[PDB]
Amino acid sequence: YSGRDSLIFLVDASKAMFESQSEDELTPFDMSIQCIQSVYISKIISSDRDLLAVVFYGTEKDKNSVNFKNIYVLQELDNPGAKRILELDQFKGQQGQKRFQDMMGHGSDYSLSEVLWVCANLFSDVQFKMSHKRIMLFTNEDNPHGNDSAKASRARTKAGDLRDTGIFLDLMHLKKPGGFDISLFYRDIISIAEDEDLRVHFEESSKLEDLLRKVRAKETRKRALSRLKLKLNKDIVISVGIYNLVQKALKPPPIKLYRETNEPVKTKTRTFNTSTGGLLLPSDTKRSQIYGSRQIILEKEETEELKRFDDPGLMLMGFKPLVLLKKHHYLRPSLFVYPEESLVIGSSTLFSALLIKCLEKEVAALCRYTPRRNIPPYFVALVPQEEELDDQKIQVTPPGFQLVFLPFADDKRKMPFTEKIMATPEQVGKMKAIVEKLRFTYRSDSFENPVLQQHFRNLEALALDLMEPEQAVDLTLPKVEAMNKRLGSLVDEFKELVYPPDYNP
Amino acid sequence: PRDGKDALKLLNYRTGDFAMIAYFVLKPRCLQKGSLTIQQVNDLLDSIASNNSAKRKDLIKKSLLQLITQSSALEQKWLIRMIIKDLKLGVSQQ
Amino acid sequence: SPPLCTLPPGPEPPRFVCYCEGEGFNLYVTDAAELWSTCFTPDSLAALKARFGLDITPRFRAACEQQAVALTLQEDRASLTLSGGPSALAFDLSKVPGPEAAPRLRALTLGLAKRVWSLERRLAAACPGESLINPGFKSKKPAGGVDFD
Repeated sequence: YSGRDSLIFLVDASKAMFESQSEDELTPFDMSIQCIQSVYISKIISSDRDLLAVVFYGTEKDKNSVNFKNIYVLQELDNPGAKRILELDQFKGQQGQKRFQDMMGHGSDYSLSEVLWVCANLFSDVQFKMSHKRIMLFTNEDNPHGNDSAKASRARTKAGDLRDTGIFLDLMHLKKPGGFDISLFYRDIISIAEDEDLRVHFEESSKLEDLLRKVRAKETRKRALSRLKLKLNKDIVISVGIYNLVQKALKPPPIKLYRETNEPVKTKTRTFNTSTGGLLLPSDTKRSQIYGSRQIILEKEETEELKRFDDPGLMLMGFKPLVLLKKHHYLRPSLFVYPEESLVIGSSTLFSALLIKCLEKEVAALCRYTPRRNIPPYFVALVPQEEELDDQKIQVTPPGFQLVFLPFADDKRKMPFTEKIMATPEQVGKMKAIVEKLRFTYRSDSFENPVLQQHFRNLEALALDLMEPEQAVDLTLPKVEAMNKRLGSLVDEFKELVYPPDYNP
Repeated sequence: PRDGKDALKLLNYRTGDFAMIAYFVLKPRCLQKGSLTIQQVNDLLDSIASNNSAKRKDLIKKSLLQLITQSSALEQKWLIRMIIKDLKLGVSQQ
Repeated sequence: SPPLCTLPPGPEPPRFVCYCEGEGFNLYVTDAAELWSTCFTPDSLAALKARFGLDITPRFRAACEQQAVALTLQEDRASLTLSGGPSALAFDLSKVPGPEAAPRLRALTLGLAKRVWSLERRLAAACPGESLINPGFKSKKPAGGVDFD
């Protein structure tokens, strides 16, 4: 996946879209606006490098690069921002609905071929490389050109041309009084038609709920941290890329702005002699270390040379049984090693053979790791990983090697001496009962970082000028109420068995 | 589409004239009734010629796009023939 | 179309049937109960070809179509005379063991039935879970926290 993502929102502006069947139900136009705003927010948080556009068709006024009638391009393909979100929200309310009607109009003839043509023109106007070209059609009508067949053929031809070009189109059908029949006219326009999505739809599209589900997490495309070299011998060599399947999430770095005008300010640093008052360079400086009364002076190049043992890469040392790899011997997050094949040919077969043989023998490959030049070597273990996929053939664990850092002697610390005190069988049984009561299934993505979520919510409130920032419920709390209600009298019995009455913990 | 049948047909016209191929290509795409008068067509052609003299292809492209989007397949074919300066109506200039 | 012949082929019902296969090719002659095979070998086949100045398959097929095959049986030995070429060729066969031959009769019967059927037929006609917002990224379920069983 190389390039950017392009999304164009097509919101129909017919009379039927501006009417609500039942009370306490937002009109389809407002629902589309909210969905667009949610998508904009999700794109801003996850990846702001993508391009989003908003185009309205069926309006009285027209604004297009070709001067097509009855089409308005509210926002051209550009990176999302708070200004576009506010502009969309301006039409959110009923007063916003009136403003949209006054400044845009509604209830005019339109051609699907025309909107597809303007969308294609917008796509062709992007100078950046687009990995995905997508269009979303928000419309509750299923038979727009029911009074004319030539327009239907023109729309079919335009949709076919867009499909051939590589444009991927979706129809976000909304609620209709009578019902939505995709099989009537839109079946031949959607890029992919599902067999299930054939019956008449009397409710909202399921995609709308997914779109409205805001996601707050940065999405990073696949990228190799380093294309290192694995050397089984001074002559045998292969190339392997290193990836970080797990990486700590940090909030975006702050930026300095000028209070008076709120503009970026450049930060610079300089070094000069207090006597000569002239600029100095790193090559005109020495590093000093004072131990007691003695002073030791070394050049910067010498200090860099201090931590130089071997060239960057991985050097094989041997194979060790997996039983000898302690679970508690953890120092840094593990990495993933996968064959590259873009540098040396024939490495993939060797990697596969090594993986299968290590899995059969249950042996991890011990190696010396030097991620970069002038970096002290470390001892790492590569444990083979078996490609694991859950139901419906979705991968959950890729095949390769898991690189785990083995702590050195210095990294280990000695604990204070303690006297063992065995627990009686009754107390162990009570604890077993408590644990069984508090049983729960764990998954890798069952918790959210409260700090990052709160920061994102605060930034959203600041940018959109919202009244207050919606408090983010944190799942990291132990919800003591439910645990107490579930345990019952087990805690009291355990305290009586273990804790003496005159303890007061 | 550059690899689509229409693109190859337009490009591979055996350098059955190009006007007929363009008309066939534009028939399913163009409208049924244009809205350009003779004066507007002449003005657009004059603008195209002047821009070509001035070496400005952006205006030429804009004018061609306007002509394409505001005319019918028959009008497109006749405009192409006029631009090429080859009509062959069956009656001589005399 | 593996060549084959029957003796007698006239109005009288045939008694023996001769054929060839797998050109360790050996001429197989059977009475439907007992079998006789040449048991040719590459060295023996080469020696026979050199002696007779040599493929026999075209000549065998020509004789079978023209019914120019002569049979002789004596105890466990069988003698075949083939005519049609410049000089008739003589071959000898010994009674192959029954246990080794039973698969041969079974295969011959199956092939004969298949050929009958085929010739009669011939003569008759004469990505769920993908994130919509972020393409290429799998959809991720909202964090459910701790859900006690």
